[PDB]
Amino acid sequence: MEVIKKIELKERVCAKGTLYSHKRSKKNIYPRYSLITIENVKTREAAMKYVGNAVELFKPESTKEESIHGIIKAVHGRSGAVRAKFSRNISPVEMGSKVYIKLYKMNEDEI
Amino acid sequence: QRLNISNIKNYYTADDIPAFAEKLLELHKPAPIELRTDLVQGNVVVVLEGEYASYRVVYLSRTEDNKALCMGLPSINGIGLFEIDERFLLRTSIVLDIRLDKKYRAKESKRSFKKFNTKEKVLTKEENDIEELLLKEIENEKFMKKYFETPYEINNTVDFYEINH
Amino acid sequence: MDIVNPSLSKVIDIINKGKSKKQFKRFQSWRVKRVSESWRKPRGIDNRMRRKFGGAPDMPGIGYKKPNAIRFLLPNGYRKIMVACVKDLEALISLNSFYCAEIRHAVGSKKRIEILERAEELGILVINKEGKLVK
Amino acid sequence: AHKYSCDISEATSVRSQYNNIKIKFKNTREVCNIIKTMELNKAIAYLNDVLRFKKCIPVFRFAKKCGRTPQAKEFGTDKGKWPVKSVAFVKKMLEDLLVEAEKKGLGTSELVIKHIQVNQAPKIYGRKHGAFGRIKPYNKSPSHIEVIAVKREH
RNA sequence: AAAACAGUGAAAUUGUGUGUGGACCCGAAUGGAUCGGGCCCGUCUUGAAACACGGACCAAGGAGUGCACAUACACU
Repeated sequence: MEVIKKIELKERVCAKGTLYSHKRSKKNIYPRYSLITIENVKTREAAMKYVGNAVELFKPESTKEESIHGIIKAVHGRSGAVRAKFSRNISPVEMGSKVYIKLYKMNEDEI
Repeated sequence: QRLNISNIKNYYTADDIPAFAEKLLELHKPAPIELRTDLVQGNVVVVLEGEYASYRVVYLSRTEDNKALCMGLPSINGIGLFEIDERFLLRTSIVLDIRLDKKYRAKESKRSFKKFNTKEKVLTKEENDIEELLLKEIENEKFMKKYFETPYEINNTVDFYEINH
Repeated sequence: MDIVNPSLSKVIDIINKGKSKKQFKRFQSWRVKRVSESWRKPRGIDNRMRRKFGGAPDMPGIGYKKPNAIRFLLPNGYRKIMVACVKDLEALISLNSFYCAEIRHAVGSKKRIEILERAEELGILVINKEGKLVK
Repeated sequence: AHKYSCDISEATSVRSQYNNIKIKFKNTREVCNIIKTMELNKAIAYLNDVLRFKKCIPVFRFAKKCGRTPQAKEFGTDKGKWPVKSVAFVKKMLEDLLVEAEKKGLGTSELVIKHIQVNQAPKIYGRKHGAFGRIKPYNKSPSHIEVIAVKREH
């Protein structure tokens, strides 16, 4: 079963993170950008080393497309969180989900 | 002039449109990507993407812009000769002393794949040759044979950029 | 039909994917069936759309108008001209680089055959080519 | 001619329709609703029990303020009724289709009520006199009916 | 008072079948739970979501016009 293999392949090679919010103020949301936390990264200086890296959301139960790709654009706040952009806008139903950080840089056009 | 043209056609001088077309094309042209410097013949590298991810392999050459050429060891880990984008490789500080005679080419390892190749494995003279070169450098060395067999696993308890390779 | 203007062939998809799909429905046309969807400007003393409160819909205006070069262009990269005679195509003979023809609905079968034969020899694109004449 | 409200083959089916019937619209559709998809011999048996007050018609759409009854439990509800006048008409209509089936050369068994529908016919006007010198309406609401039964493939 | 063609046959409204939702609109999406913003219009009024008035629903009809007399502007 290909899904079980594709997971183990990704698990061995990537860092792990979770999606927790869109970019927002107290009143309005900006769904083009999403906010991520990475496992053991806990300062803004530590987080700067990931700016530019590729990210992937893998979803095996999906009928349309099994994974969405994206890129980390900027650091956010002072405790090591980041801001990222994806080829499609993330649904509110997909918040709380697991994200993979891929250890190589890509250009803003590739996504 | 006939009445259909004296009214409808009048909206635009369309003879100008070529000039617009050029400017638009320019703007949406892709940005350039840099060819890296850090890799030397016979560097061991770890594969990060596609069907062969997690295995150690040996880098041979630049090929076609960002494309690079690598060999596994069909005896030791079963991976043959292939091509990949040079960014999908993690560098490590081990360098073998191999030198090759000529240029060779192989199938690309695309990032998106549907199915695993569990069967149907054969070798060319050049695959044989290159293995029978690489193997000599490996046989004489203590645990190197086993090193190529275990997949790589990232440490889940510390930040990646703290580690050295 | 799958045809494209040769001068824009490598650009047409950028153009098409860039066009807006916004609609400007009349206010409260969703509430009562007697008000049609066609735009009319609200003129009430209290009206929330005229006063531009956040959460009300947007109103039409000049800011939304497309660039002068792209405007009026069909998805195949040509502009259109209406025709009803053989003697109409004769006008397009200088303009066939950017314009294409669309035969008017009321022209009948026997006449359409004569229009299409002329279009072939002059080298003019007709977009209703199949039309009623499929049988 | 009549355009029946759905498309089923002439072979392996039997049909009837009537117009402007003088049974009451809302009562008739509650009857038709419950015998849909039922086998024809079962339908005729059930309708005989309703005439004898041994079983009831359950109500779902035209049902406000209706009485509760132990016979309704057979269809998972509390509310039911006994509309004798509509039942006598539908029963006659179904019995005639068994004559047609037999005469046409299908079996008298394995026939299932695949389609049945009721429509409103135009009103017949009437009047009642009220107090303070007023006159008010007192109209009648008739109906139109279609049925198609088919042979089970089994 | 109503009532033309034994033409065409819209909307309100009803039944049956198939799909999608629990008042609905705008912005953004998922294989899938939804997220953010929005009080009912018209009108008099310092001030209306109002415990101010008119509005059950659909079609069709429905309100700055003509002449005379001086006048300022544009055009011949």
